[PDB]
Amino acid sequence: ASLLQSERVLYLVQGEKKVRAPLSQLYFCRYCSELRSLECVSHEVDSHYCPSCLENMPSAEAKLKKNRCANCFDCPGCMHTLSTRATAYYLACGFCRWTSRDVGMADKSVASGGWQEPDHPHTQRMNKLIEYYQQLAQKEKVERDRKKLARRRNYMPLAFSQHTKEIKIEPAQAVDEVEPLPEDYYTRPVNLTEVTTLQQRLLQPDFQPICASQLYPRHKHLLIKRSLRCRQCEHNLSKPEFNPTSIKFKIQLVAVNYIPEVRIMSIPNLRYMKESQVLLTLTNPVENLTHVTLLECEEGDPDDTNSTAKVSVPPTELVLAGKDAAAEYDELAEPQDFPDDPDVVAFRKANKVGVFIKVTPQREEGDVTVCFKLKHDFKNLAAPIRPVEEADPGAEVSWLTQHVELSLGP
Amino acid sequence: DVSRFLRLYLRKEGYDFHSSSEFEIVKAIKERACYLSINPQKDETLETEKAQYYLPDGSTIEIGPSRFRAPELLFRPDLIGEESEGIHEVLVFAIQKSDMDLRRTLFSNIVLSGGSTLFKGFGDRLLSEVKKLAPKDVKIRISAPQERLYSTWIGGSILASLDTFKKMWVSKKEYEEDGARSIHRKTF
Amino acid sequence: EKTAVVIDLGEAFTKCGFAGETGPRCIIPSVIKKAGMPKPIKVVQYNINTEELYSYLKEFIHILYFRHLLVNPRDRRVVVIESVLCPSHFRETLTRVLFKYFEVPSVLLAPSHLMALLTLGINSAMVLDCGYRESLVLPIYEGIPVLNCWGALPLGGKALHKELETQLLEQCTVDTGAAKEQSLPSVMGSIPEGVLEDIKVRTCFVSDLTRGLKIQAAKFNIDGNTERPSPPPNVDYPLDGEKILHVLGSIRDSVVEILFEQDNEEKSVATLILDSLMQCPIDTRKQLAENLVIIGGTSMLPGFLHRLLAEIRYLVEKPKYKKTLGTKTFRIHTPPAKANCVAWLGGAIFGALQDILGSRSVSKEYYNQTGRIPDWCSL
Amino acid sequence: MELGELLYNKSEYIETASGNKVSRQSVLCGSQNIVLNGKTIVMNDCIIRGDLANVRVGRHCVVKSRSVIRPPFKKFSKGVAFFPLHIGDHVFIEEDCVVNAAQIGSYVHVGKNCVIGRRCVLKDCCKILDNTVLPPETVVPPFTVFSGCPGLFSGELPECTQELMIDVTKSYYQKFLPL
Ligand SMILES: Nc1ncnc2c1ncn2[C@@H]1O[C@H](COP(=O)(O)OP(=O)(O)O)[C@@H](O)[C@H]1O
Ligand SMILES: Nc1ncnc2c1ncn2[C@@H]1O[C@H](COP(=O)(O)OP(=O)(O)O)[C@@H](O)[C@H]1O
Ligand SMILES: [Zn+2]
Ligand SMILES: [Zn+2]
Ligand SMILES: [Zn+2]
Repeated sequence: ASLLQSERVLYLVQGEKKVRAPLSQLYFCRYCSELRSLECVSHEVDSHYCPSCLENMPSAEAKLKKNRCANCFDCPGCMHTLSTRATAYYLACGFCRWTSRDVGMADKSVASGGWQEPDHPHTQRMNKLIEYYQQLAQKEKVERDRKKLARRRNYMPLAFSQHTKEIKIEPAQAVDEVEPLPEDYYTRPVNLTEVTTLQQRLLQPDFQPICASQLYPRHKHLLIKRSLRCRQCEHNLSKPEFNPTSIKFKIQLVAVNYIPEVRIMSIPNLRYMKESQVLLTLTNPVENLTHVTLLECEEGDPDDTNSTAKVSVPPTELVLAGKDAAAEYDELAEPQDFPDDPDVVAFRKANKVGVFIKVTPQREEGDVTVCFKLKHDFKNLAAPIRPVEEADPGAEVSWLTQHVELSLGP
Repeated sequence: DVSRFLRLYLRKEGYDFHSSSEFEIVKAIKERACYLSINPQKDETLETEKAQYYLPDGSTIEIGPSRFRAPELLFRPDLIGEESEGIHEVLVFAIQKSDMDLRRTLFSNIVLSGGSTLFKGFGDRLLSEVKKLAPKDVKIRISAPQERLYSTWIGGSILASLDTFKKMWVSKKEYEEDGARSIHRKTF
Repeated sequence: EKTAVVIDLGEAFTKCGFAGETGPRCIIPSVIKKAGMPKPIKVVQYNINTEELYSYLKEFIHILYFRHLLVNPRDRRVVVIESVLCPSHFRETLTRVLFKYFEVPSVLLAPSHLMALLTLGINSAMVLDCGYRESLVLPIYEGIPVLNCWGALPLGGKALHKELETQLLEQCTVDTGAAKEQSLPSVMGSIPEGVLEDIKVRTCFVSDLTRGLKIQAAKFNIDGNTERPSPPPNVDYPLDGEKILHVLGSIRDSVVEILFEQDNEEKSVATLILDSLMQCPIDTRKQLAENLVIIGGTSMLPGFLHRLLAEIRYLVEKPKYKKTLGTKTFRIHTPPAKANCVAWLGGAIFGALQDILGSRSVSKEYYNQTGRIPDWCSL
Repeated sequence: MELGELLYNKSEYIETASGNKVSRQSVLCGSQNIVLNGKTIVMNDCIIRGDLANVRVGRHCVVKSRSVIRPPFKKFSKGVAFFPLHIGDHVFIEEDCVVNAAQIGSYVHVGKNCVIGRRCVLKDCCKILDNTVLPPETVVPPFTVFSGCPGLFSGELPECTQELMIDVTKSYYQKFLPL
């Protein structure tokens, strides 16, 4: 992904918004015939979990607990998951040696149950204001409803019947003179250790304190398990109910697991001329493909193009064997030996075929970029078939063109 | 006030003119590019050209919809939230306040003066806004001179030249003897 | 119905959380770390192409709705707090991002000043908003914002950060750790905005009016021989590990004065209240004066509220404001949440009102049909 | 370089046995307790100490040069002892990297010159970036990237890590041959 530079050769997406992304990041949509990007697809929320103590919490409990773990804590000074140490328990960090004793929080007899965050200072005033505005909003709703049904009736406010407990909040008292800056600030050395930085100030927003002794450790933030759903298609992919300590997908779907992935095996000279060898591995068990197209003339956004890649080669039938094969186990005649193609095809191993592209570098100053279209026989299986019961000839016949953009090192 | 309200709309387009010197170039932007639409609602729905204006420093600013909906506040000052009649209203009200016999002749003789009538399509809008308020089948002639900005002075220049002006003005010795009223009583 | 989310996109920091809460859940710098870019690009930027702004806001809102808040965007409503006279194309884009991409039920474009008034409970009050870009004031009288009597000056965070950078480069004394124990000037050509902001918050403070007025005349040096008060001690600040910048005591209490300096025009953060209040209706004068509100993170700076209220009462006695605003009692309101998170708290209090929210707010079905967001400009 | 893995020619001196290749330059003081079941690679000047260990490594494990894998000591009141670490399947430890980690999960790409702290657990399908410090007793979830001197959540990985990482480690092993 990162070790090999997947962020070089990119695949194009069809729709409203055109995007150039690596095949590793993209997803293939099986309901229809069009691969779509992580940007294009809509995101959902499945499950919440703590990154320290991996515990799958339900959606209801998260809303009550404000998307936080009760047991785990993150240090305020540096941003790292704290650890309980005994002597009878105090909270301490590994990276920085900030303790819970420093700020002056008393040690608890019970390990987890004892620790808590103080109640918000303006929580009582809050509820009183909500209830005042709630009652006041309810009057406007009744007024707006009464006005709307009178318009809908269209009786011109005809008086058939006779027309027409209060909550009163006291408004906050305005101070005559606000407290001045203490005379300590004048003629006193300022230790930057004692006062807190903006980053660690703002992590505790309810009462962001200037001094470090006031700054208490906040609960550790819960992380999210994303599930993707498309515009045209319904489902796409999702994750299990035990995503904590699991790398399994409930429905595995990705562009590299359907569309044939292209990789630049060899990179030649960048001095005005060369011959680059690229591989075209298949992922499907049995299929056919072809890199025939030259991306037309000024069509399909070829603005990035800074070279003329010929790739004048007819289709080559490659197949993947999902099994541990030996070094040159058997030599097939019709697949390998019959299309010898010594100039075009470099090598043909198991689920692998090297192809020579004749690029024209140094058309611009530098940063050589090549546009070429790749075709493949997509066994869609859109119609109802149990273990390939249906023939799926019309599906296999369908030729899907992916506009690839390979970027040479330069 | 139109210059002040244009500065607000220019900040709503995303160009600040906070400085008192920068207020002068807002007055220049107004004077250069600001057209009064006959129907304001139709021009708002229509997508603007966004005509570029060049500043003293050399930088360009695309004015867009602020151009036409700034001087509209003359004809409809309730939009920003200023309790006034409006330029179309004060003209009609002034005629309607006068005696019934004169109303027809006063509608038939209207003269535009000052610099805040030189707005492109001011006479076109005013004629339309006056007609609907004024009585039906009445001749409304808004006779603008070519020298509207300098009309007030030219009047004084003619008045001053006349031998009657010799009688009208108050002498320095008259002001010393008569008192303070001397200037007020001779005014008319 | 579900508890509607509140977002407040600012140049420096964005406030995020849920309605009917004591304060915002997440507050973070309004930036995004794009691959290739060493310094992260700012998400809100006025006067750029719509497509480039659309991509930045799409990237940012995604981070807010998944990494910071954990909730589906389509499920529950939005209460977008944005200041009055926010650029047209920016607000149009922000809504278009929420309605098209995220497919939110309904957005409510509340003005920050009217939201700040709700938190106190008082129906009428003057509201000063000392933000990053511009320090804006807008009188709110019994629910109606008075756009006629608006006021704004560029004396916020950005103008203060720039002033600090200028002063530090003049009196530049850094200990690199390479025979740089001796005072070394301008080793780095520019100082990054992240450092300048941290220096401002920790080192610099707002002086008293009496001491400040002397500092103004001192640096001017108006036919006087060393007429400055005794400064605080010099604070040593680390830059990128090894390099230790010695911050001069004069810089700490002089950097702030650019806000409260008259500069001939008579245009300070203090004057802007009195300039606006004098332009207000004659009946509203005494009610607005008595109910002052000071929001924005720039006013959090230690001893700002005392200097402002003092500088007001001094500028009152000045002959310009002496006639109209002479015998007026200026009293400041202390809001429940902190000065930074007053704006957000209003939107949450408003978001808790499910019945009024749905009616006032613009539904997606209306936007998809029309494609016209309602504004204080003509329709 | 552009998806394709590049050639690396090894010298004659290297201990090749049952698929497992271990550079003779690289000392592994404590050969008894350390175990390499699969076709593992250990590059030159690397350390795998047997300080009361049980260092089990993956099928296609890779450890680049100047890199150390030492077990951490558990500060227990009952008895202070070195906790035996278990490197997962298809693990890629980058060059000059320090590892004091207990239980490193399968299909992981640990970055260059990155110090992992004492008693540090890593779950499967994660990636630590280069010049990064994971503090003692920290956990990193699957499909995550931890970075910075603090060592905290930077973002998420590509969905296809489980399938992709297999190609990387196996290709490197296959491409890494004698001269
Ligand atoms: N060509 C113009 N187009 C639009 N507005 C103009 C133009 N010329 C002047 N103005 C406006 O009119 C003002 C001039 O008013 P003026 O006629 O001098 O007033 P007075 O009659 O009191 O002397 C300018 O400040 C400007 O706002
Ligand atoms: N707690 C604080 N203490 C001191 N200064 C602060 C604090 N919070 C923010 N600031 C400063 O004041 C500014 C407040 O800007 P803010 O109101 O968050 O942005 P915006 O005006 O774009 O909504 C910040 O840029 C920062 O420089
Ligand atoms: Zn689809
Ligand atoms: Zn936890
Ligand atoms: Zn810490």
